[PDB]
Amino acid sequence: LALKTIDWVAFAEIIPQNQKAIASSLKSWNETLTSRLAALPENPPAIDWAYYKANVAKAGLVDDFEKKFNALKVPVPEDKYTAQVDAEEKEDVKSCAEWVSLSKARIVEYEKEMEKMKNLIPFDQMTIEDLNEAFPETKLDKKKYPYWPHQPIENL
Amino acid sequence: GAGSIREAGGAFGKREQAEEERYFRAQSREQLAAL
Amino acid sequence: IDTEKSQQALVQKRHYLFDVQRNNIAMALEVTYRERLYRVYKEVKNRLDYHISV
Amino acid sequence: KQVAGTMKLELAQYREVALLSRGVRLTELLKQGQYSPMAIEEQVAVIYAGVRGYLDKLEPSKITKFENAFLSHVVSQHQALLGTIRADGKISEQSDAKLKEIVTNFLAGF
Amino acid sequence: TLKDITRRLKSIKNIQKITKSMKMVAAAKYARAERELKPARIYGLGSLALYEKADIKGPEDKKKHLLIGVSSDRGLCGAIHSSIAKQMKSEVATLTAAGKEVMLVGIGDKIRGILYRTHSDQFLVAFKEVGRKPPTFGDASVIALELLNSGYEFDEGSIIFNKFRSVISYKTEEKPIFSLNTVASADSMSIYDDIDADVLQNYQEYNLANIIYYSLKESTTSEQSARMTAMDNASKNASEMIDKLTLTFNRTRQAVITKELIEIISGAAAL
Repeated sequence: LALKTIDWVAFAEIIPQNQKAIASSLKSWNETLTSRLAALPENPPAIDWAYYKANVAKAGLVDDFEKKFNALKVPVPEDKYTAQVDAEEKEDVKSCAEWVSLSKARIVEYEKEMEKMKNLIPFDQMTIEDLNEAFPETKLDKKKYPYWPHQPIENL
Repeated sequence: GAGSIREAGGAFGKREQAEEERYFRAQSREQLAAL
Repeated sequence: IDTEKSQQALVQKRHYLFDVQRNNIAMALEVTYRERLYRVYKEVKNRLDYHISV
Repeated sequence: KQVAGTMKLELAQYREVALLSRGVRLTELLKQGQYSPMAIEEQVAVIYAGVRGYLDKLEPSKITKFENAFLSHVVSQHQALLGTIRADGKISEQSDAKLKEIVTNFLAGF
Repeated sequence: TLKDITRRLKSIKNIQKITKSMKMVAAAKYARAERELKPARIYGLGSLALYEKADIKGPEDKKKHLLIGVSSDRGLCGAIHSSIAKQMKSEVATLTAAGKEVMLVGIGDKIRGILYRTHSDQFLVAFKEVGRKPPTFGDASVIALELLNSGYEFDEGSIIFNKFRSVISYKTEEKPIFSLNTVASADSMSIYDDIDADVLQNYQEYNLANIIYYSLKESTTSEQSARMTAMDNASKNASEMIDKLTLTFNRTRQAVITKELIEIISGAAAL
């Protein structure tokens, strides 16, 4: 039994709201197994025969039981689901590997964008045609307002 | 037989203790500030 | 930028959602397997202590 | 003794004013099931987690839940701390620090 | 047990005596606080005759809102502090449902300590010391200042108080409080001469101290009478309990004497 530890505080924040019940119910099933698994030995105490070989007045019954018991192969259920949940993860990581890639693009852009506004000309040397390429917020709307002062007089 | 409400120990004695000692705990933590 | 960094951190922790399902499955079978080993022993002994009780 | 002195005094202080939330937490800590006798090591760990302040954040209706889960976790994972408690008899500064660690991490988990 | 019953008898007798003394004290306080309501009901009601002759209706479109609940510090009144809080939180949700943002103010520690649980952030300011001394205009003038030195651009207001009617019964009531932009815009105020938007501000700021003063007189002569009635009922209940416990005490003392006799007699007759 090669269990994997889990940081529940990390598990708590990486779930979407649309399925919190599932992930919460998965938590419910989780600890219920943990105690129940720990609340009983991996193997029961294999009962004696010597106390039953001699202190039982039946012939054959005390042996064929032990014979049939030993000759009983209780089937352990195969997984048949561990690879199926692993089928989702490898696909999920694939869907998330690309996302952390696209974020890198949207980050190399910003760091390149930020260094621009980090090196803007000292404003004393700046021209109104330079303040527009730096802050596109300040460029007047020469298309909406064709005539002077190219803006609402109230805004002025 | 004064003080009988506290000597009995019913509901009106427990609430007497509560009222009095909460008032005096407030006053005590306030008087520890002025010092 | 820093908010985009954290979004890389959160998705870095993603695998836990699949680690629970693995853990919650793997032991679930062991629980049934273990309990199955009682239903055999707790019964064959029962049919043994009977013939010694009577 | 170290934990129970302060626990007794805090429970008294709560009983005269029935702080007050810490006292409610302590009484709900004292509640126990039938035929469930704890060990002294586990008992002192629980009353520690109760008096040092890590429970004035929960609502009393989940206090017993917290102690059940916390005892399960500690007896499953931290047998060495409880072994040192059972061997020494004192909650040394090493043991106090390790127990602080365990209780804060579990409280985060809860 | 005889000692238990003696303890309980002494306790409830102390309770009954103190409750009767308190009832007589509240009766002495009410007789005064009701004599000083007749000159403060001509003043206060004569301060709102304009808003009824001018028939100011008030605008239902504005969102911000103020709600004054008047009560005292001392309990033992009955449903005095409960009727006010019952009315406030009843219509706080009524105005919040229509988008009207409501922010509360609490006159008296009792009306605050009740609503401090549910609506605590919807709470502009609260006051103390209401109830010990008979409320005076110096108290109503102060409460009006911090209702203006608060930065709350309230567009409509109502003050809830316990209208006194008789020693037996009172009713809860709310009086409307109009701001400037509704009394200056009402087309029924066009007849009023020499009016500009400043002499209305000084008139709306004063009529805030009046409707608070008229409220503090009604809700203190209605609280002392309710305290009188509540202490009367408490003393009466204590008296019936004392009667029942005295019957039980007599039964128990007779049983104890008989039991002691039987013990002594059985010890003497066994020799």
